[PDB]
Amino acid sequence: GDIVSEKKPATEVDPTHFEKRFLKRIRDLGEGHFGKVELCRYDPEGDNTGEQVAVKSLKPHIADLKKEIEILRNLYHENIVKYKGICTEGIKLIMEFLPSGSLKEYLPKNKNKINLKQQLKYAVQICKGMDYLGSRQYVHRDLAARNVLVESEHQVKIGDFGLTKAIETDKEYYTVKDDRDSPVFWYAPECLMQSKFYIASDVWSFGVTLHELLTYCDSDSSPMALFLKMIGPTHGQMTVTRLVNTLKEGKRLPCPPNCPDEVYQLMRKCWEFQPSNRTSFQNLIEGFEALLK
Ligand SMILES: C[C@@H](O)c1nc2cnc3[nH]ccc3c2n1[C@H]1CC[C@H](CC#N)CC1
Repeated sequence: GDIVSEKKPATEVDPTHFEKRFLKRIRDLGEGHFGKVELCRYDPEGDNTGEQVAVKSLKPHIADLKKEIEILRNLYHENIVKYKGICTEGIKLIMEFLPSGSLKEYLPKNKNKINLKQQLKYAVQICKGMDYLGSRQYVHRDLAARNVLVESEHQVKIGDFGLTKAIETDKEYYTVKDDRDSPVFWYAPECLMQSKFYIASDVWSFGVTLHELLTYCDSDSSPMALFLKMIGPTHGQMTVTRLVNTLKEGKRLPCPPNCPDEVYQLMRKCWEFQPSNRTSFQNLIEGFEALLK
């Protein structure tokens, strides 16, 4: 008799689903090698009132971004950037937008407001985020100031997980294959030499990130700048080897100006050449807390 259609089942609204047609690009926020993040307004009413979100997509790998999304989705911590959702057909990760941006952007513009005490609190907060990540059996592999987002003058959050990887149960490390675009000047020796990644490797990276925090992410003070000073800036493809050598010799980044030795000693506990000799995120927390009392 009559044209048979399907009975429409009552459609809910998934608050973690962002319709592409309503996601309006405002501007670029930053990139990785294969990923990029844009500021957008999710503006379903079309009057520029919608919330601002950070949208992560692939540069023209889908499986790695899906993995990153599964990681972020199930991380619940105040020092971890918030998952808001996804936008699907292909996929985009939707996160909270932090207007102060990363430490690289915020620190140089707010030096006057940010004293050693606030920096130690950030450092504490970065350790708590990382420790949490470590308890989820993840290694981050990209801990640097550019990935530490400023929520407020009193709060930072780890704001990217493009390189994050689970470590198998009953295993101490993750062996990486693709290492082309490694942040070598943030990387522990075991990473630079054997492509192995421990939680301890992230402790090393934190030391370098802490050093960035302490130099207010000044570009002329970056671990890359300073390292290319110690080893030479014109070794091309021998750079990494020259790096591993220097580190073998016991050379590390120098103490930041106006950084008390006691803070610098916690930093150097991070840069123990052997992973088993490095401090842990919880000991760093205890250390920093000690300095704040
Ligand atoms: C300015 C830039 O550092 C920045 N501002 C942000 C505000 N909210 C955000 N939410 C998620 C990222 C993010 C933000 N990012 C960058 C953080 C690192 C990221 C690295 C990659 N890909 C690129 C965006």
